[PDB]
Amino acid sequence: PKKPKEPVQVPKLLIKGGVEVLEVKTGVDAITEVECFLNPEMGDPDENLRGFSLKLSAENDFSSDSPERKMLPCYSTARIPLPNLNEDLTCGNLLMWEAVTVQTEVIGITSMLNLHAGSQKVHEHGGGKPIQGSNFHFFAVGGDPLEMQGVLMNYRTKYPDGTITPKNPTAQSQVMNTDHKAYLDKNNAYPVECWVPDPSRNENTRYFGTFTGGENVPPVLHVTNTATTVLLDEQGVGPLCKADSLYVSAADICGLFTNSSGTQQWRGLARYFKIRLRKRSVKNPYPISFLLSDLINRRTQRVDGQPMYGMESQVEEVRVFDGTERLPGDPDMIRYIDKQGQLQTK
Amino acid sequence: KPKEPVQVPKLLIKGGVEVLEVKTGVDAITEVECFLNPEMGDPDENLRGFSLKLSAENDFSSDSPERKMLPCYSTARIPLPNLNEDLTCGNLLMWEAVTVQTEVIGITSMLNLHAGSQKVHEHGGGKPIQGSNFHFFAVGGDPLEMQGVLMNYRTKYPDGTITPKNPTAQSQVMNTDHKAYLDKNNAYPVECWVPDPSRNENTRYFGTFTGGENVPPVLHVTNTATTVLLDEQGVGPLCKADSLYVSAADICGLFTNSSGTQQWRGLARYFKIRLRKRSVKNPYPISFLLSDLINRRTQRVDGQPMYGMESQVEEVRVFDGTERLPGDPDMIRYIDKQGQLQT
Amino acid sequence: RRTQRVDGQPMYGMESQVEEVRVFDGTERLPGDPDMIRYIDKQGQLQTK
Amino acid sequence: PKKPKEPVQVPKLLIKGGVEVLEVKTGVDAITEVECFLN
Ligand SMILES: [Ca+2]
Ligand SMILES: [Ca+2]
Repeated sequence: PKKPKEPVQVPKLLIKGGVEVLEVKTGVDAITEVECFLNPEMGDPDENLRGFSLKLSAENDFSSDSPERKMLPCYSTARIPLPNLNEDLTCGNLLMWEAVTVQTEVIGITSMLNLHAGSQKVHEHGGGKPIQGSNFHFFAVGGDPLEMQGVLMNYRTKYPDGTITPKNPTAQSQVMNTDHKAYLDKNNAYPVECWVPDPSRNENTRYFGTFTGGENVPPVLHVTNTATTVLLDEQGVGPLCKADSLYVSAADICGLFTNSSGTQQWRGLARYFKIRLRKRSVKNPYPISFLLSDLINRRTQRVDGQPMYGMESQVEEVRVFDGTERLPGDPDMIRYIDKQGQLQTK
Repeated sequence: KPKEPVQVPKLLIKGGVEVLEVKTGVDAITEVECFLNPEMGDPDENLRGFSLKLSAENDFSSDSPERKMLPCYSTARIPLPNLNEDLTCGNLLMWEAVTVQTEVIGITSMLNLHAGSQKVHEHGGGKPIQGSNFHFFAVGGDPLEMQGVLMNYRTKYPDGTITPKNPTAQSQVMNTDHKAYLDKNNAYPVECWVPDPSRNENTRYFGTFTGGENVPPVLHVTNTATTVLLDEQGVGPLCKADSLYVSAADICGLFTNSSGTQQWRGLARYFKIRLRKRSVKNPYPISFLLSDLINRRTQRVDGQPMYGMESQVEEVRVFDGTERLPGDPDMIRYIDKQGQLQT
Repeated sequence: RRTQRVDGQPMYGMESQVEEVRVFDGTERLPGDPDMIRYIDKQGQLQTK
Repeated sequence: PKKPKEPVQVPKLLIKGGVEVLEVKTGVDAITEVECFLN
């Protein structure tokens, strides 16, 4: 009979599955879609109370402030190992993965409608006080770890041992201080109150975040599977995965949970991620003399000689002779190249 | 001299749900209009759309809510016909939800301040409905696959509600072992189930949450809004089964009684879905009908596990083509999976 | 051998947090099954006992 | 099989550093990016 119209050519799914699926030898124009999540690291004050913090210390002195480790929300971070694009390119070309498109979402937003759960009674015969207060929703997707900046308040706070902090803070550390650069290289260590992502150094990641701080503000959360964030820059490239690794970071403080006794503690939710990848032809920016210099420096013996480089060097004169010239009248002449051209002092 | 009238797509038949079973042309557009009543708990027969009054300070150890208090998801299924007549092997011809146009019915009912609301101050009127609210809808060709995230995993739920099974402290956050579909009305409470951000490949769910102790419900009401259900490939939710699935959950705020006992308020939600006929590759050919026939006539074997977490298949080498002989039989694929990086 | 070693959340192994990986290669006529399920009976359901 | 394309032409980075790059003489069609802060 009458045949239907030909269906539109969609991309062909090869294999769906878990993380073991990435190993498939595909072609050049393959695209993968990694779907994952991150759990919030809110402090977890005992084994029964995951996702909350410990209760807040109310009024510490500004000089003798010493918080504890269980009441500090920290950043979440993770590395997704990607397989190598083992190819046979010419003239110093490669292939790397490119984070083209992220599609994120907070998992568990309607759980905040639980009002019969030890929350503070809202009025005389009311229900429970819902979760509200200062909230912070952050996510960062890139091919390198999240390079961040240590900016805090009250540099005289005595942090505990588990949390990694800005090293030797001064009064300058209560505003921008260039000495407090660090990476995000550890889950559940870097607290949110000390570490903002570095606006000067995240050349390979794409970090997005918003903050709203009040005594009682509404946590407004949208949930949708059609929103889509493009991770491309002005040149049309995304986060390139230098080492075959995809770095995913997040921080989702949703508000303060007020207990029945009137004692507040934080609340965090998970964060879905969906990164769309592809294979980018790049060039090798580095010469072959970086491969061979690393091979030699781990097979040749380390010699503790006399210093032949530095401020106490023992090499006195080096002269480079290339090409022929007419005989100059000054043998004790001095010759070099200043900025671009050959110069000749005396 | 005036011109001819413009070409408008010709209406054929208007009516109820029985218009669906009419066999039409292949280039036919169907606009189904329906609604969903809120399953807010309904504490007795004379009070619909409310919930029961809220319990206040049940601690985490001993927390047992009641059945009529928890607002649950609304869902329904719209029976669509089957469209092929002969085999026509290769391509098939399914429905496709192109455009939803939704709306909450009854938003000006919240102007009723002479009802059982609490007196707002010394001689004022009633206190309006405000507080935590959540407006949600989903349109797809599958039931709304959803993820179980709650707080207070030691909550003892009633028997009427279906909840995430065997919760741990990991269930107070994202736990992968709480997958379920939305195939039952008034049993999946909203405080336990968010729609699954990974597994809904055939629905289009839309939702806004707005917490807070007293925030205004802001509800627009318009018949010129239009939501496009197409993905980045240009296809809407295909109806695999001969059915269209419609889900919603409308919480509009807390109704404060004269005694002070707060209780929820929900409203209905309009749906206007455009359906066209799209030609797809047949997911159920003769070979599927063959293999499903021999499936049902084969003896069930309860043997040792060969799939899942406790699986006993160790290694599968799938290999098809030919290859020049490698210099590495166990060729490494990840340069560094576990991490032999610096510092 | 020069990248910073992060110690993050388990994105590999038994306790992995990657939920799903799709891999696409070429073009295909539009399937009528958007969750392209392969096993006609993976669990063993709808077999005769 | 199928070979991947050539890489995309991006603007060539020349020199990266602190304040001392704001002394270097550059070309006519040179595009600098000054990154700074104010306390
Ligand atoms: Ca920079
Ligand atoms: Ca998915």
